[PDB]
Amino acid sequence: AVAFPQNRSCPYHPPTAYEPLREERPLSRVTLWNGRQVWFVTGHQAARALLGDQRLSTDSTREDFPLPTALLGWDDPEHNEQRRMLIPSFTLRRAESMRPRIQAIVDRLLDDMIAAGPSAELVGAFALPVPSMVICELLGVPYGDHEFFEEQSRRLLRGPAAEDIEKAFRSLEGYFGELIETKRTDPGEGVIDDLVARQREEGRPDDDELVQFATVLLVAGHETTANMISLATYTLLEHPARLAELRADPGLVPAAVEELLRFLSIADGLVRVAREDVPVGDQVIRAGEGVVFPTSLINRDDSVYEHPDTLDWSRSARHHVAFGFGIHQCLGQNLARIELEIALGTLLRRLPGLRLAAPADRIPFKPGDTIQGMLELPVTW
Ligand code: HEM
Repeated sequence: AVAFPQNRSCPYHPPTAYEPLREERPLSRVTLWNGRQVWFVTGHQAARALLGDQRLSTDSTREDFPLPTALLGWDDPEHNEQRRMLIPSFTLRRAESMRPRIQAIVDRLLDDMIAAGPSAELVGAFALPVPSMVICELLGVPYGDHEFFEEQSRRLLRGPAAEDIEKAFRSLEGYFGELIETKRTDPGEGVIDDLVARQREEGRPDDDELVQFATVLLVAGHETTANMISLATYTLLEHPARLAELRADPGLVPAAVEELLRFLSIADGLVRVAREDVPVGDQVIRAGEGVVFPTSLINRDDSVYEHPDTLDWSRSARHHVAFGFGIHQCLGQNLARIELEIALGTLLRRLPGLRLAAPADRIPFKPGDTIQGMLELPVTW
């Protein structure tokens, strides 16, 4: 009987206690804090089929939803209508168009970090601000508000008190309300403009719903990307031969981003409840049963990935579930991939001497029940 969720022992490996469940495919079981048993999807093929099944729910308002302690929560057709409105802002072409803006953001934060001193706390100096500044550009927040937006987005993650997190949420919701007005009578480019055009053309996203979309995109897009920058950098520094390959051939960085997404799987333990019976081979997930998708184990299914517990830039990470799959699959994945390519590739290019400025086991990382990644990352160069 294995308790879920558990803390990682090593920032870049799945929790040690899950290792015996990896052989039990496609479905195993884990126990939540209150003794409730839930299904634990260990099979890659099964995880992909299940994450496409409308009989699983993300609606945390259901009495039967598993407590391990808007888009998400929404079942279709509401959910489908929300996604339809946002998908066009998140195409591959729209991500590729953002490259020069992302490069400028990354370059400015590295210039400032290098100027300030010979060492840095990389999470606060780089990993945290890159994605909130990209989301700033994505939403079309005007230049003069960039500092305000970065400051409030940081407060929403770093707090420290629950009061700071709440005041930041209210400040951003209030700001998004004002900006929708500003952009109606002074249209620019970005997701808010895209959704203002949709509202005039279709009446579809009302102002309250547009504000919720902006808040969701920031929350979905900020910490995940920041933790991938921080944990990827720590993982690379702890694998000198793998890091050396990327320094030698910058052309490897896009494939390395996929392999790091697979190997790190920071959005770990996706949760669903079955609304109706769902069969998986000769097993049946009954209506009301919890279903947990341990991203990190699914991405290490050795039926799909040879030597799955090793970092390998040459062994295909294609079809990984780091961005989820099916109904709720990450809307930002095209944008996230380019942010990571530019952030990690530019860091590696500019700072070839980059190294940890503390022993690896004194560097704090997130506990098991949240998005995985580094809290701090002291580096020198
Ligand atoms: C490396 C960075 C990221 C990772 C690892 C990641 C991972 C994920 C995962 C696993 C989900 C599905 C959750 C589930 O099925 O329960 C998801 C959903 C989502 N992501 Fe991402 N994400 C990243 C970056 C972004 C960015 C940059 C944005 C927006 C700018 C974004 C917006 C979203 C949205 C809006 C959803 C919900 C889609 C829906 O519910 O229909 N994410 N993300």
